[PDB]
Amino acid sequence: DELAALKAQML
Amino acid sequence: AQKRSEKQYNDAQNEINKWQRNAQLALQKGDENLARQALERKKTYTDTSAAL
Repeated sequence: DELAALKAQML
Repeated sequence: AQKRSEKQYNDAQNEINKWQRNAQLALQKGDENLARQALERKKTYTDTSAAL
């Protein structure tokens, strides 16, 4: 989940 | 009773949609906590929806 969140955060 | 369950199911679906909107907002915000909360909520709701 954290990895997925990081990608979202990049926006 | 069937109608009531459908309404409850609809509410759960609506909640997921609301969470999705929040997730979109979270990405722009860049806050890790908001994004994490939405994902966790969506997963439990989906399981609940399946049970429903």
